[PDB]
Amino acid sequence: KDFEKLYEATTKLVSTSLKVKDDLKKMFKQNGYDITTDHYALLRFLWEQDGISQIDLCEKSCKDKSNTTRILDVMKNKGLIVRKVDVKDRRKFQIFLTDLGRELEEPLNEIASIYATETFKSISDEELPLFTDILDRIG
Amino acid sequence: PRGSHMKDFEKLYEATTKLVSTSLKVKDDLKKMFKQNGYDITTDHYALLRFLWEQDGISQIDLCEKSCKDKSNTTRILDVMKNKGLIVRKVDVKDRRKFQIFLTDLGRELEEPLNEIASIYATETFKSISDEELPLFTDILDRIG
Repeated sequence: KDFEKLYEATTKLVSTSLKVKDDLKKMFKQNGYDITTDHYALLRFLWEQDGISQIDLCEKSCKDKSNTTRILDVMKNKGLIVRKVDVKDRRKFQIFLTDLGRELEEPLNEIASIYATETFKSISDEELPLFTDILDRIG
Repeated sequence: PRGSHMKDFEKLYEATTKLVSTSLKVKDDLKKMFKQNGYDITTDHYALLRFLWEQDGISQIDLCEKSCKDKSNTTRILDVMKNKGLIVRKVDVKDRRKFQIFLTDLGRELEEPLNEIASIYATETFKSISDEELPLFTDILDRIG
């Protein structure tokens, strides 16, 4: 656990994360879906609870407010969500799925399943919580 | 794609997220490290320099293959790195259609200082992770993909 190993580990961490994101996106595109991993993650939230507010979505987003909002504009222009001035406010938005947004649940979850299973096939079920808990304790 | 022992998709998605969120938090935590501490540098600058201190005069093709990732950025940073006085291009003497990357006089002197910073930052980052866990982490990450 001297510097060399920690530097390695930091760098596999960051490169494995980049590869995974990128591979999943390639898979979406190969299948005709021109979306990113970020788009898939935000959709996941809304399939759980539609009409999430914008501010909550940024909270949830693993990302920061300006990036998440930018990502959401793109999703809006691809026809996946709409924005609405809130029933009880001004300046405050609720994000809603369009029909296109809902339609995509089954298919995009299917593709990500296929990706996940192949990507984690050398890993045992019981290693996941280890991996995860180590990830939790970094930083 | 199938097998008799399938894992739960929700669990794989959570691990995948945890992986990404943790990559991001780690890059953010460290992006400050050098500039915030007296050295006008960035991460990516630093990670390339590591390769250069290991092997000064490496080929701009060997680099891109250790760096793994894309050339235009690999190249753009290299340009900025060249702007700052961090590296230069000499044209490979094996023949052209081939470049060789060399450290500036700065880039050689920057090794000790930046390594010190990075190392104290790596020590913080991994301070709640034990010695046995580190190669476990590492092996798991190797197997992913």
